[PDB]
Amino acid sequence: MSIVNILSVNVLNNPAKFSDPYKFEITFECLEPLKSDLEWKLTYVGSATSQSYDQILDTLLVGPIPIGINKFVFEADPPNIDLLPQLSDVLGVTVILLSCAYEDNEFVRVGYYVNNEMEGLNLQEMDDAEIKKVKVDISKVWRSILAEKPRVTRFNIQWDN
Repeated sequence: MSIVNILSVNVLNNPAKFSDPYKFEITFECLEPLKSDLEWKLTYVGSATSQSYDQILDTLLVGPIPIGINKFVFEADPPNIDLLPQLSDVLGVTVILLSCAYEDNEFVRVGYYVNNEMEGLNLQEMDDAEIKKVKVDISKVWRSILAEKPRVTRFNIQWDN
């Protein structure tokens, strides 16, 4: 029986510049006292279905956890563009995963699609080879998290049983 339940997630700065930190306002309930802290993570997934072009963006240990309703803002570092094969990879649809673990075991994951567009570029009118050659100016790239369409996955964990 799940001790911690996420009730809502609101992105506070959306759309935003690619390089802006992510601000996730998270409300959850803790039904029973827990021995340990909550481990929050935000992961950048550079392309759904293919390779692991991924980046853990930030983490936050939150605790001790007050019983009842909890609300906080997880402000996560933006992606590191040096961890990407090349700049143009930031463009188009990518994924972000907000997750929480307890004693090292993930118990909830909230995934979002993210549209990424550069000022002045219409991506749909350009062929793939042009996208791999176009000069990307990261300061002109906006992300738009598709925040009304979360994918919520829950994993049974042991908590303090």
